[PDB]
Amino acid sequence: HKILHRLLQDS
Amino acid sequence: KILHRLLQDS
Amino acid sequence: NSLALSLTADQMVSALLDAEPPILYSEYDPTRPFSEASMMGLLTNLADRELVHMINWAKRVPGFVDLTLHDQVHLLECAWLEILMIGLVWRSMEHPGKLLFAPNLLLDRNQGKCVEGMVEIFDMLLATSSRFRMMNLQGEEFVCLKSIILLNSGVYTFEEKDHIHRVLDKITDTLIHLMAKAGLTLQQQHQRLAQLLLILSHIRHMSNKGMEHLYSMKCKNVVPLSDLLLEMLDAHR
Amino acid sequence: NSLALSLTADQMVSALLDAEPPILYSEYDPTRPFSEASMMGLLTNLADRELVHMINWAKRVPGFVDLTLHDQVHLLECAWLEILMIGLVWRSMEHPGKLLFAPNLLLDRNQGKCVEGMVEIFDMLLATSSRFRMMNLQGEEFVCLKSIILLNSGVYTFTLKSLEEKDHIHRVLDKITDTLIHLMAKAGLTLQQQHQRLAQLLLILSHIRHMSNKGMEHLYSMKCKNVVPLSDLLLEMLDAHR
Repeated sequence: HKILHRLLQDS
Repeated sequence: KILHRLLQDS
Repeated sequence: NSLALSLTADQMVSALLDAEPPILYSEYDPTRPFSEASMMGLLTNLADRELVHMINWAKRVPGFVDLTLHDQVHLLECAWLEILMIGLVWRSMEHPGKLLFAPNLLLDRNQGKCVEGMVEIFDMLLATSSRFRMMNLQGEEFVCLKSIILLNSGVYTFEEKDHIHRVLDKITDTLIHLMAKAGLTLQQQHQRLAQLLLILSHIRHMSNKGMEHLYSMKCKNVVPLSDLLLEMLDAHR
Repeated sequence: NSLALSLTADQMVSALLDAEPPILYSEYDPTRPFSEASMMGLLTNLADRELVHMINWAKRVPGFVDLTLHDQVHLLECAWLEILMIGLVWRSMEHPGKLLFAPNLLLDRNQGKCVEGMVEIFDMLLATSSRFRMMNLQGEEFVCLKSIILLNSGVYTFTLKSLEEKDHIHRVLDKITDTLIHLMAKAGLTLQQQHQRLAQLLLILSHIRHMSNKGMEHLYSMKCKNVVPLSDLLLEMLDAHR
């Protein structure tokens, strides 16, 4: 689980 | 310095 | 397949200009005489908030959405410090001898001595700003160079590879279009293109030397690093 | 006053081609499946002997002699590993999945895992070689790129008089850029194709800078590990990057 994964899918 | 030397050799 | 290749040069420039992240402010404390822990705290806090805007700026780069999620992660992991540095260098153009981390945080090389090992990175950053100022770098050129960094810096650490290179060729066509727009001759166009792209090699160098310094900052444990910064830092092992 | 500024593009190519250093052999013995500390000894010995030829090759690069002695030292101290790597990558173009360190030393990525952290630098060199292969990089373009690395890699790491010699370096750089464009126009490429290929080649140099940076850090660990005999010249080059 990467924080970078979550930020790229949000807006 | 070895690099200084080889650059200086003539 | 991808809409980025169908954009014209002016439409490429406009999409990159409109995608520009905002200039953030440092924490308000006037604070001005600095220590190692206080200066590293201000920069770390600033870099963590700039990363959030950079990630959303990356999705606005034409062609970046077309990559897979893992490809987007890899490109940002390798380029994030380069993108921070070239933005800082661009902000510091109108302030010779100074680095404009924020409108309320303008530093010189004397203040870089507070942090152990940063004065070397400072001199390289100031030298890049003088180089941009000597070349009279334009903002349309800057957003092209920054997107090139995002797509190129990780393309060789991976069908899908041809996509990035075709988008890179698009930005090259955009850079030349900007130079032919300003009245440069044919010889001056490819010469200036070469000069701008060679500076990217030094920005890569500054990023690598910067990663080493930030890694020793984690091992010093002087300032607590955010989990996002730790994940971007651990990506370089 | 400089000859580098009076040379033509074709004259620039022949001058760089005539200056090409030779391809050196290693002391690799296929009968002895030696260990990782020995393979680095072969690469350290090979790189040390290549440095001597590179130093004399640099004198033959147009404009390099017009620089001061200490600037020549600075340029080589920062570019030497980049020049070794792009030469290694160029020799390996016709050997997919393998790195030709020497005509008798051809290694794949499986044998690079023997040294710790070596596998990552191997893959980047392989990817650079396959990148040159798909681009069909030409020898006339290689010698230009290699000479660009020598002049550019240390030009920003250099009081009022020293910046005049910095301007002379950018003049030669622009001349080598004219040479690359002349070659691509000679090969039947449109103006759009020339600018693209020129950009593609110069973007490789940032990856070569990345490989050298990671390479320097690996070499520093070997000195402190005290496992592979490092020559006095390589130890002096390594101390230049701290």
